[PDB]
Amino acid sequence: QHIIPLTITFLESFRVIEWHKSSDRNSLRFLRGYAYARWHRSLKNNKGRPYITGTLVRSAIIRAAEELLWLNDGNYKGAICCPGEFNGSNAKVFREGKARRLRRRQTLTWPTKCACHEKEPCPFCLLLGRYEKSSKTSKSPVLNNVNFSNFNVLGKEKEFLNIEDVADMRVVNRVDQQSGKAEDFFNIWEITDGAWKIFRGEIQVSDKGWSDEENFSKFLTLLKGASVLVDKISGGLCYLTLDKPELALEPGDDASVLEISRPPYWNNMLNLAGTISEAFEREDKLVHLRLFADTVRELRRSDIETLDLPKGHADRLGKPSDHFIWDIEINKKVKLRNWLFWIFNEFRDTYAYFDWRTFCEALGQALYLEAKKQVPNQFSSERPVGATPAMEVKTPEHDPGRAAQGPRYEWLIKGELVSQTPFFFGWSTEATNLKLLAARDGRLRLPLSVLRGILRRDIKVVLDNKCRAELAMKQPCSCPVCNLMKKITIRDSFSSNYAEPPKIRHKIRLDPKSGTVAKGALFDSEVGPRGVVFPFELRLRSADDTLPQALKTVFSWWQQGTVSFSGDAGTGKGIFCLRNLKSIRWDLKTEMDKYAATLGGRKTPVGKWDKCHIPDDKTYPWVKETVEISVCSPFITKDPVNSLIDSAGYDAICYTTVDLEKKDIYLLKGESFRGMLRTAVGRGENLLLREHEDCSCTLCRIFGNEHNAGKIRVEDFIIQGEPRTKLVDRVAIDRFTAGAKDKFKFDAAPIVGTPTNKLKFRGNIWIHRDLDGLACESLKLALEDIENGLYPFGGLGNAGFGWVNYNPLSHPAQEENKADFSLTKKMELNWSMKELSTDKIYWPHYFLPFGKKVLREKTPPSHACIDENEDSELYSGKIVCTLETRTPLIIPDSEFQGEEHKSYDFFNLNGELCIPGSEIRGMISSVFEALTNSCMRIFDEKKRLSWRMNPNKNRRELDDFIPGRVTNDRKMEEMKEYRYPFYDQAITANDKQNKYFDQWEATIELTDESLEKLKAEKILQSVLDALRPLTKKKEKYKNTETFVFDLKKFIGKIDDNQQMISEALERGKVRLTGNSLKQISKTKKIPRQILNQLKGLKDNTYENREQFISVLKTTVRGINDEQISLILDNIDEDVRLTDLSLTKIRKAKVPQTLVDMLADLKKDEPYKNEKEFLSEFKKKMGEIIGLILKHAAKTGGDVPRYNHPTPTDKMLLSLAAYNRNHKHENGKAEYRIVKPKHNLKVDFMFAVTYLKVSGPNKIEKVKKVNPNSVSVRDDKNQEIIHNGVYLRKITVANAKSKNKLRERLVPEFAWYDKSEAAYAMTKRCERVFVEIGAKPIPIQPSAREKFKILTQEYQKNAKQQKTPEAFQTILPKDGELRPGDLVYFREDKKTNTVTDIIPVRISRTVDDEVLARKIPDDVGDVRPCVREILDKEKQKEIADAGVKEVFQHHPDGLCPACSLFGTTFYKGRIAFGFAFHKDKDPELANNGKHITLPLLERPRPTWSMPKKESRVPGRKFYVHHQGWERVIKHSNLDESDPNATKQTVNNRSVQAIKEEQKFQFEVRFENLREWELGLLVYVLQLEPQFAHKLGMGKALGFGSVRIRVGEIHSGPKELDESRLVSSAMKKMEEIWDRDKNVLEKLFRLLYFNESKDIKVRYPKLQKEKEEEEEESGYMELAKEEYQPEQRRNKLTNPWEGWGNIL
Amino acid sequence: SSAFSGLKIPELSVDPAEVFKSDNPQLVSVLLDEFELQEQRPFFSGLIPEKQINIALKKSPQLKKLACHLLEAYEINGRRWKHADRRRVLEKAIRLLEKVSNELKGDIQKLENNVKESGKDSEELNKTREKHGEILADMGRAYLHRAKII
RNA sequence: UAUGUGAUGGAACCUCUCCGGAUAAUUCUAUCUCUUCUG
Ligand SMILES: [Zn+2]
Ligand SMILES: [Zn+2]
Ligand SMILES: [Zn+2]
Ligand SMILES: [Zn+2]
Repeated sequence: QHIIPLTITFLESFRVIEWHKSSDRNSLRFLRGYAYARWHRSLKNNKGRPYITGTLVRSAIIRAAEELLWLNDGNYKGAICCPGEFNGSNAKVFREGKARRLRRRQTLTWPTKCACHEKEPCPFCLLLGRYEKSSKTSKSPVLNNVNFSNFNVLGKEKEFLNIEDVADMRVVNRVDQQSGKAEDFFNIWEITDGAWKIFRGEIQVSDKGWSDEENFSKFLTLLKGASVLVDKISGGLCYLTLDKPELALEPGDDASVLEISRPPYWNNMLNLAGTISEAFEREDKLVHLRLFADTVRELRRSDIETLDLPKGHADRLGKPSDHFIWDIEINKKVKLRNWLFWIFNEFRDTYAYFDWRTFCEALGQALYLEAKKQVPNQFSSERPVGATPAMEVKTPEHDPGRAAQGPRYEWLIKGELVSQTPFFFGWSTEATNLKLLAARDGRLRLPLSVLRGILRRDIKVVLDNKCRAELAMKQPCSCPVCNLMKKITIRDSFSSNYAEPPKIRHKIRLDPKSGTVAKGALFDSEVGPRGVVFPFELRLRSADDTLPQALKTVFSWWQQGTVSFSGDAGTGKGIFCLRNLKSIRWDLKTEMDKYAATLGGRKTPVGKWDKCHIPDDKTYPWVKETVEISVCSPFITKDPVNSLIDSAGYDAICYTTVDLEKKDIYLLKGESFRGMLRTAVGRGENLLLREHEDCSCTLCRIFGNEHNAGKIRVEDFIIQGEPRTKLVDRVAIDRFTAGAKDKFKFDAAPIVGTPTNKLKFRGNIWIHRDLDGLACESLKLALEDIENGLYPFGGLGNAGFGWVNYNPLSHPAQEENKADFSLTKKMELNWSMKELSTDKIYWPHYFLPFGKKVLREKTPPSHACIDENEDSELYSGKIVCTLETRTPLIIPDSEFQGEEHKSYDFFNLNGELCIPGSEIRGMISSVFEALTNSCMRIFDEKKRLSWRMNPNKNRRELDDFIPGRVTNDRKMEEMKEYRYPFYDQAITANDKQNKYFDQWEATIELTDESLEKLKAEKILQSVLDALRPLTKKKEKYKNTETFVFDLKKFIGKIDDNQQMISEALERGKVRLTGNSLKQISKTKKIPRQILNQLKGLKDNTYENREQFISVLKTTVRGINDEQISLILDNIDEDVRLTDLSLTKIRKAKVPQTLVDMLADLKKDEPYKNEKEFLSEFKKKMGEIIGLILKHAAKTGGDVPRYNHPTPTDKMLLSLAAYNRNHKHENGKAEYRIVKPKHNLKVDFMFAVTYLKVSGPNKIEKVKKVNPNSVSVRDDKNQEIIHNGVYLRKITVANAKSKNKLRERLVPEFAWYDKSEAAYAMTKRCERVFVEIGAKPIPIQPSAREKFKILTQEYQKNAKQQKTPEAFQTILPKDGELRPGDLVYFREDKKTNTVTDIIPVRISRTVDDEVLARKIPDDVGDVRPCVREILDKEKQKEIADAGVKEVFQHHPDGLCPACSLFGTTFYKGRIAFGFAFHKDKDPELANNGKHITLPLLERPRPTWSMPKKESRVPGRKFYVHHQGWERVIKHSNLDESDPNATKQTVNNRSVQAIKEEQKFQFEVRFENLREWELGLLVYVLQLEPQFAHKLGMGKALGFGSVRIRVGEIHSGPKELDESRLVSSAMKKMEEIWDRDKNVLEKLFRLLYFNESKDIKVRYPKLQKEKEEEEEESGYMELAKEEYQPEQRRNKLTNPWEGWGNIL
Repeated sequence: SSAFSGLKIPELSVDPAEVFKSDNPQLVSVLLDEFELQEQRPFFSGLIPEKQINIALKKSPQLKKLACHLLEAYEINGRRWKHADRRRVLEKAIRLLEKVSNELKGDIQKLENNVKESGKDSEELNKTREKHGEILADMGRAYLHRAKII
């Protein structure tokens, strides 16, 4: 035999059919795609490689030979041929089947020459082998003259791989071409790898075929020609090369199914997604899961080499905070930023061929699946249409016949297609919903199927045909469309200059009735860039000398780029242009050699090309019009996913695209413009709510419905010029405490736009020529409405952003006022005009009490209708306003110049001063709920107050000392007992140091003139006589106790001589007393029967002691007499003073001075009892002693009382025990009493070194005092030893005799200054808890929550007060409670549980109820309309059940303020614009110099709410005054003056505008009832007496402004002021119901004060220095005038001062 | 008629608000998010977050009552309604029926792995699978009913 | 791995419908801190 190898070389790609079982080889899936490469599957491993059977090659060679012989009239260089048979046969698709392979096209004919028969077949018949007569013969052992073998991949004969590893599956559809919707689709496989391209096989010729040399030469010549003319095989473009003619397993057809190979490391990605979801639900941030699932793909695009994820917003001065998403803790890894990087590094190390892009893609898919599994309702899902795949094939029933027309010319055309608009080619696999299709190496792909479909669509439009191709019919379809597409060959193309990943675009669907998004309306898609170059190749083989006119027309249309190529043509995508067109013609009848030299240019590039004309054509069915719109305000459009990766940290950032021919480009997406046009048309024609299923209305005709297509294409609008951005800041201000609720700083980067410097938008709109007139008129009206300024561009339109046609300076200002009416007069408001007094200082702010009735409505006016008078008449228009300042205004900017003291400039838009609309919106809204008694739109309902426990107060404190149990259930807690402890002392040494610690100063003495001073006090002469020994003693004392004791001993002690004093005293009458038996019943000796017998003679007054004794001896009988004697101990006996008693006392050798005091204590009335006389004598002695001590020495040191030499001090100071301390297990300590055993609480812990019982140990610091003095200088150190004596008077706890503050010597630590002016510390003894046998008690769950809030309160307060970190009192905890923490537990009866946990005995109380329910019960519900369930701990149950859209909102509806201004779900109906100035630079205050403001501090909630039962006072308002002049004068002052203001880090420097400066702005409204419009006009324009308050530094008098209303443009509708006033009055009367108290108070808070003699300041806590210095001080005010109980008053009453001018 | 009493008629799957009169949040929750809310203005209302007895944490027992109620409407009053009305009732029933089955089938696999260590106790499986089979019985009836119309 | 007198699969656009909307004044004064020893 002879072997002639063949080579099939593919150029771009080809198609493959999968593997099928033998019994299933005649199904529809196999008959379709019968002309494609097959797939192998072996028994050993079920893997194989593609191959090409020889029958395809034989058919292609036969077709090429037929064409060649027809073209040459049956003579190809001496190869005379005859037509053959081409009929009969018994061909079968498969051997084990009956499918039968038959022709469907027409065979070509040529005249017959020479003789051809069985003995000497012609070359054509020899190739065909028709004389073999294979009928009825199997031919399995029968030879063949010419045989075609298989074709396999060259260089990969033995390589298995898999179907999913070599090929990819695409779904391709068919388009109706009448309505641009799909009808049928099927599945394909494609191979684009460069390795699997070359295929090599062979042709085997037996000896019979090689009859002689001439026959073989002719056969080789014909085969070579046919191989030259072969063009396409297996669905791809190829060229065949014929070599020199010189030479010499099982498919596993059993039952087995296997698919879904998935991918490597899929389980790892699923586990990662699960972990991330678990972390997100742990921190309850599941509302950002889809945002993260798109952010991971953004990271895929954003590369890892220069990645820097954002951070917090830099709270306080310069310290960044933690990002809300990037700083999520995951499995003890605080930083998700580092966790993601570490995970990627581990994945890269573990697996090969792993990069950033693949990891991000897999992670994104995993997170998308996890989000769809867990967080439902996050996306929209009915898809009935777009199904039913269809495949059809039908064997012909008749003979197709023969033809006589064939090709004679071939054309090749080159060119380039460049995308001038972003494109989209959808990629969908039956088994990240939509993605742009691309090659496996990253190159973007433009498939040939799309190109052929577009070409046939355009040629069908040109020819005006209605072909659908009807899938498989009984006969070829014919008609010019198919007759010309039967001879056009188009190559597959790939992008040459782009390989980067594409971008992502998002779309939403709004809810017309509410103006916001739907429940799950959110879609995403991948979008290619603009500027991608795609090669173009065309091949036409037909029998004509010129191109068909339809093709030239289509090329003319393509050269102008007037048609769309990609999928989403509705929003202007897929526009391409054709450039550099060239062509060449070949004549196959006479120039065969020149063609065969290059094989048509698919083997060697063509040398010489000819230029084509393609003049022009204007027949295309689309019309282009240009649109230009100028925007006169800053423009913002949110890109939430991009803002999470930009290192700038901005909250909201604009959308940008890319351009390949050139940098970021700012634009508004064409989807937004299409939505605006559709909404405008629907609102104008009231078609926004009609059902659109088989509707054919204007809206369903311009833009189409679900079952049809649209007639309009909207291109993107690109900003022209060099735009620049700016940082704009925002915050939410609470209405109870004016000031930011929390860190809600919001940032954005809008493109700056000004009426003088507008922003220009340019774009294109394409409309079909078949659109009827009415649709065009509606489009024109919508365009005019948009250009007039009825629809803002982008978001934040209610704050003045993106306004069209906004020139507020065209009007000639607003002189005076029009449409003016008085609400106070018509509502007979007293207003309490009153009169102000100069001699008082008033508060800078007051509180306005809440109302009683809140009028809510379930159904507010909708947005989908321009005007529907269902209940009332609705208006829409604009109001012209003007603003001027009565006092300097401060509006700080976002940029500062400085590092320590940040100076600020005025707000401006690139050098043009202006006022943002947010400030005006806020102040107008606040005045609105002030008037209409609406809800509190901003309110911190989620906050619990703390307060502080007073040391003493009917029990002041009832907390027990306890310790946490072991590592059991955390509920259990065991009580304990407390004793003293070491580790906090001053010094340990011998008694000499202790006795030398004193004698610093302040030694008391005695001097002679004290006697002279006493002599002027009418003191007794005996007192002076006894003091003379004290005068001549020449002794210096140091303690009060020893001096008093010595005085008593030397002068004479009454207690020393009590016995004879009592004996000599006269004894009188005896009377019974109930107190006697009350305080004598302690002893059990006296029986109760004896007590009753004695009580029987109640109130019996006897003459003397003898009568009482006789009665006691007589009445009581038959019992022991010892109790009778004991009863006499507590009898009331009168005491009388007589001369004889005094004489007897004097004769007892007692000091004469005692008798002198006795005589001076003469009293005629008899004493109630001897104890009363003794108490009176003691009181007189104390008074005399105090009077004597008042005239003591004048050292001026306040001689201390005896404290230091006490044994307690010595035993506390000697025992240091700084070391030898252990913090685990039971301790080993003993109670070291000071040789005195009286009761408990007097002991210590000696820590080894009685019964020796000890356990546990504690370690913490104590309080730091505040006192300014110099004791021992020194500096802070870790030695924590005391160095100091004396200072301040310690308040005594309880009293032995009398409770009063008294000076004492106390140790102290050196001040931290080494305002750093008054620091100290007092701690002397520490505490330890010993174990006791107490049953464990369960702990309530709320206790730990209270503890966490308490710990956060300490951290925040310590950071606020700037206390040293080293000596922070109380060691707390990082989180939760540990089994072994030592805390003080509080126990009540209750249910035998513990409700609250505290770290020490004196701490913060922490409340039990939230602020949300502290509004008084006698006031209507003032909580926000949009409520939060978290007031209880049941939000988790709702989240698990998912019923969250029902429990929200007030059950009655929306308050008037929330209706007019809008809520989160509704949309506001009033818009506030930017206020500009007629001149670019208005005059500035202080000659343009910066003003150094004083320190501004945060409002303190715990001033109007002292106790636990306090209720919310109301809204906070600021009064008007003239305190700005003092602030200005204090600034601009020389530094040496102590009255100047220092430039600290906590201060701030700003700029202010002078008075009488005018600004102009406009307010735009829509769908307003007339009463709302009247109330809005009244709020904007108050009475001339009052004024507004705006800007910063309100408490200092800054920012008094007045707004004047000039005109109302209500449009064509008629409006009158009388109706507005009447409606406003009716609404106010309906709301307030003739209630004026709150209204009078509000109008008193808004009164304007111009007088310079009225001073308002703050109490300036505490008063120092001598003299009076005002009643200033928050404590001193609370002591006498305000008081905690009455403080819920004098603050709700406006204009009330606290103190007078000194 | 011993039903939710919120739907105006099975002919037009609408509910004119007034569904908050019912006490069960499950009844209210479902009625708002697969039926158009009628009216020409937005509706804002709610309940008091103090409802005891919990919310039963499941949806499947509730919208299953929609399936039986909607199917019986066609079998009793479906002849008078027009072609558009007939398609709307059946198509809506299919959409809610498959959602419950998807939840139940997903529970089956996650529990079929758990039951291996639970002593092959199929008592819980039998109750759930029977409901899944009962839904499949409704699955066949719905598609067959619409196939007769087309 | 295909069978020889018969292969328009270059015989089919994953197409169509959907405003990344909506709420918010860059602002503002009263405490902080626990163990003292019989007074
Ligand atoms: Zn022949
Ligand atoms: Zn046709
Ligand atoms: Zn319509
Ligand atoms: Zn409200």
